[PDB]
Amino acid sequence: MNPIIYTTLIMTVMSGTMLVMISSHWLLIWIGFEMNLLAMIPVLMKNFNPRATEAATKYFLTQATASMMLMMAIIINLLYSGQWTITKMFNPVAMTMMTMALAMKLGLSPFHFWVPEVTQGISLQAGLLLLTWQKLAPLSVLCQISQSINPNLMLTMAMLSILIGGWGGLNQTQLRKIMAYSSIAHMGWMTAVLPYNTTMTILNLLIYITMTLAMFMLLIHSSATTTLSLSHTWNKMPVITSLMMVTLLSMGGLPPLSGFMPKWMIIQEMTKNESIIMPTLMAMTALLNLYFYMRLAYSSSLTMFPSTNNMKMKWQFEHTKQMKLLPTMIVLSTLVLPMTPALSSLN
Amino acid sequence: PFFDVQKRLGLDLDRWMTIQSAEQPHKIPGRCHAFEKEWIECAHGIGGIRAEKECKIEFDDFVECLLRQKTMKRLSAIKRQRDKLIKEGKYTPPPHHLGKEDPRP
Amino acid sequence: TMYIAFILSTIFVIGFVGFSSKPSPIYGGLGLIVSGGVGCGIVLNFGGSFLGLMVFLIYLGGMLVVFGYTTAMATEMYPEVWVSNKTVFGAFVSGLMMEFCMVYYALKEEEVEIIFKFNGLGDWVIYDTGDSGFFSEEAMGIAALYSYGTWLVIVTGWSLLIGVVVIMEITRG
Amino acid sequence: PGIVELPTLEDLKVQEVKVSSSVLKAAAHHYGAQCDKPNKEFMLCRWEEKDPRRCLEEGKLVNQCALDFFRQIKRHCAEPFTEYWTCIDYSGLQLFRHCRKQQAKFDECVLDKLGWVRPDLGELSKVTKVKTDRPLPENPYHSRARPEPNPEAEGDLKPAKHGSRLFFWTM
Amino acid sequence: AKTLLHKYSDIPEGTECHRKAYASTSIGGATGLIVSAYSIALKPPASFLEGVARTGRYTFTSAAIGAIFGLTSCISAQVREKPDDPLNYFIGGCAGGLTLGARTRSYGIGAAACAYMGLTAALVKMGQLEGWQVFAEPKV
Amino acid sequence: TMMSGRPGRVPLQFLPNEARSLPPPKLTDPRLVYMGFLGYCSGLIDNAIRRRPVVSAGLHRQLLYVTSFVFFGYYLLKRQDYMYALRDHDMFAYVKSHPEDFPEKDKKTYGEILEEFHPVR
Amino acid sequence: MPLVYMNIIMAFAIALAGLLMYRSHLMSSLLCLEGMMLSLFIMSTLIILNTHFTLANMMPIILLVFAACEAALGLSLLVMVSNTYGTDYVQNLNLLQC
Amino acid sequence: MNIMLTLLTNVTLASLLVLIAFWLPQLNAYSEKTSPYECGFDPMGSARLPFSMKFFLVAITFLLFDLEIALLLPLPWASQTNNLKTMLTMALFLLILLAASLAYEWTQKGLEWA
Repeated sequence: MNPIIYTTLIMTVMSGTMLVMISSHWLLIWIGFEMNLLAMIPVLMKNFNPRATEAATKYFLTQATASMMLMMAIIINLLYSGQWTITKMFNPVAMTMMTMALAMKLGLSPFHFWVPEVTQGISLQAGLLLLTWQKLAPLSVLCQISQSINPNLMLTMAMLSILIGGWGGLNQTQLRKIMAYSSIAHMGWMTAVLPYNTTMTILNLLIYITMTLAMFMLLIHSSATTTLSLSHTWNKMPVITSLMMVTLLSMGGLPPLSGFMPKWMIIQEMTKNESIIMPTLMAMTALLNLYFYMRLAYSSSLTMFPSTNNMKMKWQFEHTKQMKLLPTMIVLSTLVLPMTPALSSLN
Repeated sequence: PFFDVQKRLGLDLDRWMTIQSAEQPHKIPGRCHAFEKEWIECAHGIGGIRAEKECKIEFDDFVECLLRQKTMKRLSAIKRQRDKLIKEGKYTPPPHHLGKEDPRP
Repeated sequence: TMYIAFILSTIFVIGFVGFSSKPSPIYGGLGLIVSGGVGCGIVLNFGGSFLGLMVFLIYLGGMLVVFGYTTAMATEMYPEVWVSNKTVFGAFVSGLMMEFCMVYYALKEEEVEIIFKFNGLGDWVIYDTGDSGFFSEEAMGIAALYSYGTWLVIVTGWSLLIGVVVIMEITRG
Repeated sequence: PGIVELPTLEDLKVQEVKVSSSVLKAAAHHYGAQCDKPNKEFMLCRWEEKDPRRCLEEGKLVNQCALDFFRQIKRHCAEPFTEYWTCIDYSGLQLFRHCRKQQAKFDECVLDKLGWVRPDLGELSKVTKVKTDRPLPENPYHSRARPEPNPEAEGDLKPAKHGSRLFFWTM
Repeated sequence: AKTLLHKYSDIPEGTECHRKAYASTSIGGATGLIVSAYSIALKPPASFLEGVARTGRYTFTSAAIGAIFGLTSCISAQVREKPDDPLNYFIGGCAGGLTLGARTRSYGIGAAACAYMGLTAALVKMGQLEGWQVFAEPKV
Repeated sequence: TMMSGRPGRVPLQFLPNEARSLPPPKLTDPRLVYMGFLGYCSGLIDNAIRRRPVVSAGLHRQLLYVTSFVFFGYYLLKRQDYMYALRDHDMFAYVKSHPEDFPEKDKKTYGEILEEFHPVR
Repeated sequence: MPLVYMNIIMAFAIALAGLLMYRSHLMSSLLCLEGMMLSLFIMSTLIILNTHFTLANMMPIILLVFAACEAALGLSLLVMVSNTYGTDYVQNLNLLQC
Repeated sequence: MNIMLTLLTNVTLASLLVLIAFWLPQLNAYSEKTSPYECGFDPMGSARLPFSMKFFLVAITFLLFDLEIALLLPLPWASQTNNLKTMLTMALFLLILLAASLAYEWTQKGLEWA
């Protein structure tokens, strides 16, 4: 792919997301979603492999179904209200259909099945975009219609997402699949507080985006896609695997790391609304995510695995590609807990 | 995150097609222009929470204009009763309703 | 003839069942052809001459390229029809039975609520008594795309160009 | 709700203008100039009352003046007008450009016998002032009372009492 | 959904044990049908008869669990004359877990299911008595 | 969404003009110092990743890290203080305008109130 | 609502069910996608025409444009699968699991 | 309803011609006559085997070109607006984008076959 063409496709994805987050008309939100899908498919297939084609096809099918359901919901809302503005949806059936469509776009379980497959099929560069940038538009739409969202359906989807993400992450040895299941769990965490307080959803989204950017950029800097391949990184570059262990501990939600901020604030907001069983269950189920993160930390840094002889040649050379945002993303994802009262700026 | 750049920069990208009461080419009014105008002017600035319960009569009139569900129900009841009366011969449709009188211009 | 739209909509559902049962894509093509033509008929009956002719024209052209591919990619030594596989025939029969049951329930029982509330009266009732004058209101509203909908034109054009680019990038290996 | 008030069959009875569309189109240009005053009042009524039942009396005066318009034609320009609208009636589009020869005959007689002058191009489409005496409707939409707006802001800002009161944060 | 929930809850504790057991059986059967449908979708049976057998097994297991839970809870409420004690629901849940173990033919599964189910049923009874909200309406 | 729909809120404005009535955060603020510390840690990690002397290499780069972090932290803290002041102001105004919902309670001293004594035996 | 609305919504539902229930070919799934798009077009068009929402008469055309854009996307993905596997069978998409 | 009458008459006439064609002549059919025609010899493979399209990209782009033609159809009515400047700029914008897409496909060797 020509670099100019790749830049145009990336800018088209970003422009689709900005159209979704900027318009006041439902038709333009659907248009932005369509542009996002159109410009995302070739970005998924930048490196041509049968696995890449399979991932692109599955993603296209899922997003197409979700967009069709979303447009049907929009049309029904127009029929029962004569309105196109992004506001309190005036039909419960349309609200349910739109919720299902947006959950399918986000990958909330039981619409989670495509995420581990599409994430594994595509490269790390495309996986980062899929797991970070592709969550902005549906979350923004959900935040704009949080008033009309049926709390029961959203809470059930969030709890199922957390449970399924934790369970799926335990049986995975491919790093991309582990990241996909962690993303599913974190999306459930974000959508748990949508009916209660959207600013907490925004905070969780920002923290998750920083953590996933750090993790994916570390994986790219190590060129590792499996636990065994990542294990060798302790020999060539111990700093990368140590930072990866710290970021995994942060993702587990362990204080004083930044990953404690979203869970803590979410539990606070959900207890303010007299919901005590759901946040407790979510906190207890986060232990599975913490488990597979810890297992990875063992295989990567906490314990040293056997390397190969050819790493001696690799010792001499230094990395050429330089990701300028990696140190900032690592710092913001590990040492920002003393800065929670900054929550107000998101209001 | 509804980044309302339209209200900030003053641009009008899609607010011209959000409602049928907005300006339309050749001033072609919407079928429910009056009802939507009343509903919008009633519920302007008071917030969505208040608008749902306070300006509810206007919204109900707007919905009835849009879908005519209750009007169709009344017409169906009238038709059913007329058919039942005709079956029993208790009613005779007038000539102007039987296509016997010339309709006024 | 007071229920022409209802008959056309039933044929629409029949065609949707026809190409939803998944026969050979060739036969799904004519299923979609019938559905599109009947939908054009419905839109014409509701006053949307340009819109109905537009769906008719576009889908007619689109299904042609699908047919080209059906003979290039989805070509089975023995292409299957609605009476070739018990799965396809079962899906077709189930769709027809569902449509017939809902039609019967809607007709004999005036007010029907399956998911929404449907009224059994003819579609002619909802029509308006207004006069458009020397206008084709649908045509004027559609032509307002270049005057009012400049943003829509820009976004659609950009999406079409990016679509061409995406097609070329995808089909390059 | 309430009972829709409807005018009785008697009070909406007028002497109808029993002419054809072709006949109306032939005399339309002169009709607009001569019957301008009552037609414009009725249009203003309909576009201010927004209720057909509040302008029936003005609608009756439209037909009365329309009938009086044709009565003068029958008395001074009967035959030339009949030639004019018969030509127009033939064409399916009821075009004006296929009967200019007959139009000149009708205009010439009308200019002499009755003194009417056909309005020029772009004169029947101008927006006019109508001087009426019926009061301007106060609530044409029959709108309810607008709900009271929420209380609007307050004076100057002061810092939060003890900063962000978020758990253990003292600032 | 809520129709069956109110067909079961509206029946007072320790009264009409047959109808309470029937309502619990209906709830269990609905849950088992949902589980069977999901299992068929995700793990396709080889034959239609195999799918019918799988659906029947799952539905019968779930319905038996629900019926046993309802009967045990109502009988405990009747005999002990304590309608508002979570121990009744604990006994019902343990009985349901024992029936689950019997259907799966495993003592360990039976014991674990008895324990967890009894705890969950006691928690449900406590939430009903106190007013705990699993899905709390947004109030802030 | 609370503060999103406040009347008079200008979209995509980081600091409203009414925020200037509040005292700016001091340049010796502990939060600002922590922002500078985060910038310094970012610089150290940048040195560590690129395999250069962590505490000495690229003083200009670490200085830029610290300056950018302090700058953005100062503006962020100013916005946070403004938002908390807005919250307190709105709460006080709502309490003042709704006396019935927040009534003063009878002040009974402990000598009057009867709180049950639970012995520890 | 009028019965035509019911019929069109039912057609959309049937097309959605068809798309969700694959059998062998990926072409038929794209057919169900196009059918859903057509049903949505008809629904929106009837709604706009009935309510005389003049300025919204351009919405179905935009919907159709993005519909055939998605169709072209699907067709290109279909050719790539056929080039990579020889058939458009949906079972060949099996490398990516879980 | 007149268009429906015309369609019905045309379809009935065509089907009547088919009926007369299939029931007037004397029919004598046997296996060899109804066999597929392959210029006198027996065909090797089935005619329902895959037939590769060397112009697939051309068809997929003809999809979007038909879309653009659908977008351009309302132009005769669009010239009746008072905002002729904006209307003309938008129409020329759509045409320029169509030309640009055609040029991109042409230069990147998309219109070529195989």
